[PDB]
Amino acid sequence: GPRNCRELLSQGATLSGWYHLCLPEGRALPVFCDMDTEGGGWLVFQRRQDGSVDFFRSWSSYRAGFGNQESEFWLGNENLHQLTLQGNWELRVELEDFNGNRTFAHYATFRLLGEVDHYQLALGKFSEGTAGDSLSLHSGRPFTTYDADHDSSNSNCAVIVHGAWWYASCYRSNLNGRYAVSEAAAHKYGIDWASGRGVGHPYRRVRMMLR
Amino acid sequence: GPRNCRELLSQGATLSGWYHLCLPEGRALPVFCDMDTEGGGWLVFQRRQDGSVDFFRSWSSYRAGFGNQESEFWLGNENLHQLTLQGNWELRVELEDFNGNRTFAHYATFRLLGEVDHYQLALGKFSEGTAGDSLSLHSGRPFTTYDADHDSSNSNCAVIVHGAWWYASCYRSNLNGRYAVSEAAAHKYGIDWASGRGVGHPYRRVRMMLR
Amino acid sequence: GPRNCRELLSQGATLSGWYHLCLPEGRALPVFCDMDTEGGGWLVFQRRQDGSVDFFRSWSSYRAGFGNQESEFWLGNENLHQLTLQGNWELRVELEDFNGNRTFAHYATFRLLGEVDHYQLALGKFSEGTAGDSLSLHSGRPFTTYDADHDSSNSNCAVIVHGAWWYASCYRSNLNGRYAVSEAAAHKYGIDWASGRGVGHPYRRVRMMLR
Ligand SMILES: [Ca+2]
Ligand SMILES: [Ca+2]
Ligand SMILES: [Ca+2]
Repeated sequence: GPRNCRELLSQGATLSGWYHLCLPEGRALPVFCDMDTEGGGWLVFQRRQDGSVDFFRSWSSYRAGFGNQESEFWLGNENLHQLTLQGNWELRVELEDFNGNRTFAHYATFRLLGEVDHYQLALGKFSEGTAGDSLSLHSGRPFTTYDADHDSSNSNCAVIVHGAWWYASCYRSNLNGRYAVSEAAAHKYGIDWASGRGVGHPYRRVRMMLR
Repeated sequence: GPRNCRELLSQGATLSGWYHLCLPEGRALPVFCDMDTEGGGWLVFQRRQDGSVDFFRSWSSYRAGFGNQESEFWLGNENLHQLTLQGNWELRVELEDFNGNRTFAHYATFRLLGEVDHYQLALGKFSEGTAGDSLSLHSGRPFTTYDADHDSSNSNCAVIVHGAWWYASCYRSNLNGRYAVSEAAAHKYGIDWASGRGVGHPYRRVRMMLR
Repeated sequence: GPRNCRELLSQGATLSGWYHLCLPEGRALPVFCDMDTEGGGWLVFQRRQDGSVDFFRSWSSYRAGFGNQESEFWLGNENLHQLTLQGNWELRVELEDFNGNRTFAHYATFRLLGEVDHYQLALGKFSEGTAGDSLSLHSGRPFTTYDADHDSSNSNCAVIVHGAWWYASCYRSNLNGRYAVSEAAAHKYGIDWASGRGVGHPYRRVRMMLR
């Protein structure tokens, strides 16, 4: 089958939805392709919109992916590593506050290193975005989870901020953070983007996507 | 190798959802099959429900289709043309107002001619429906978008009414029109069925279905 | 094709949703796999919520399955019989009252006999469950619908209680029973589990699943 969402689109798959990709190692993977936004051809690998899915999960869970196709999910670190082995994939982050105001952030490339290197983030340069840049700090850093502490803190940031991310100590972004249904409900550390609304001021809806 | 939704149902696909058809041309086509309404086997080729998708699109977009399997879409004029080359597909239109009342219109056949003929509508007679007949006028007319005006107006109906359709000068129905959440938000030209709620009094939800 | 949901999970299908299984007879079957609950790998064959789907159906409807991938459904007695002829399927029932209290029941095995045997329930022992046992009484009984009365009563239990089930002199469980949006607007007989909330006190959400 197809290697990515751009190729599905070219062959006339014009509706956003769940499609199979054939990974380089010859394995099939269900992914959500956004065929509509910004030209289309985006592979959505993370999505937050209602708090129905628990994102405070272990190393194996984040490695393999988890969640619901109808709602919230993380595609999986190993899938992201395999997809990003070859090709150049731009990252688009989409964020929406409780007022429906949408902001964005675009990076030239996105790649994850392998499990041996703790799925370390290799991020390209920030090109444009109304949300601003809150991911560059995390470039070069290992992913850490509650049961796999690899950060640069003398504590475990996954536990501290209740998430999983390429933590330093701890973050400028935490998009896999704990869901809050409004503001009054907001956590001390939530689904935050520092240079957008700042730490402790979360978003209602989030997507991360590659093309 | 299934060619439509009734075929799928015959083979035991009894739950409404997204399936793949195979076009006579050798292309796989995700479609929504309604497997219950009036015996089931309906291919839904247009849906509106929340205003999340922009429907003011070019000739090319409408030709190839656009939208979101999870929400609102147009399956695409070339797809509809290829589906309807042979066989005779009945058309059912479903309409839901802001109160939640549902009305309907049924036509004996629905077929689109090729792109060479501007995806001209060929429509059978209205048979019955509580919505009334607001499509007959459009039978025998070419499709029109903002960048390809084939209508019977001195101006471009698609631009005037902000939609795409088999426009005359301009319409009795406009189901690809601009979304409105209420009818306080209603545009002068919206998602309209003239014999139902009238021009300028839109519907919250719409589907167009063949079989 | 894969034989069950745990085999899919095993192969990297970690997001809950609709996958195809391939039955002994080679017939591909769309099913919902829950890839999370109790470690994931559950095939959900029944789901109630909202009440958008009519569950008062014929023998042949229950045989074939009906409903909506998006919402409520019954997968099909014939499907279940086919799945369940090669063995070891634990049953898990999930119940949710009108505020959001979830209850459960587990049975070691679940199997449906063929049509000639009226899709008779063959149920293993009740292992544990906060909802208590309400299905042990229906084990060994034939399925019945309004147009096929096989029950242990001088009356027609499917019509009397407005559902379809392996009724005895009717039920200790009535999960395919009529939907109540609230109590307030409950039913003498509804989506009930006697050892739980009890007859006349329905649930809002329900799933029946196999692993
Ligand atoms: Ca640390
Ligand atoms: Ca004109
Ligand atoms: Ca009887």
